[PDB]
Amino acid sequence: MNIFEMLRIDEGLRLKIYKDTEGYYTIGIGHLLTKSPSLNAAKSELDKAIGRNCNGVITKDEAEKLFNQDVDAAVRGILRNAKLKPVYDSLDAVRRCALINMVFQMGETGVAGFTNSLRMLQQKRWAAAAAALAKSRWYNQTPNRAKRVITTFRTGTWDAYK
Ligand SMILES: [Cl-]
Ligand SMILES: [Cl-]
Ligand SMILES: [Cl-]
Repeated sequence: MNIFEMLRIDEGLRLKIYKDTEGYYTIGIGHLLTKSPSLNAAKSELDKAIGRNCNGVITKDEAEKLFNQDVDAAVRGILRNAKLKPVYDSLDAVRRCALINMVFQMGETGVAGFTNSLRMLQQKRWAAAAAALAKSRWYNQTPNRAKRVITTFRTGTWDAYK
């Protein structure tokens, strides 16, 4: 199991525009297009990203290209982040995937605000970290996903995805 497989399970693959779980226009494997309510903006956002006139529909290969860039963007953001780096450096390989998962989903800034959870993870207080993470809007909005990520952090294994 790896990060890509891990995220493909959590996000799915959709080749046509879509509203995410919060109104948002998205496509591919969790590629946020826009927070604006304009299909039009999303539609335009899609074209600028693919580089072509997509008319709100993309191909697998295209969705995969976008996914490759997003994961890279996620890892590099963590590594540039004064808040996230130390946490990341301190973790084993599995749990690191979990951190990447979260950043992909909510942005650097979003994850950076899980102060307490972050401190706990750095201290290797797994169980405590899992409880803090659970008390979030994230958990209540996308509970099943959230739980897969939290178990991953708690256990250090890929069980939740097996
Ligand atoms: Cl927290
Ligand atoms: Cl809460
Ligand atoms: Cl979910």
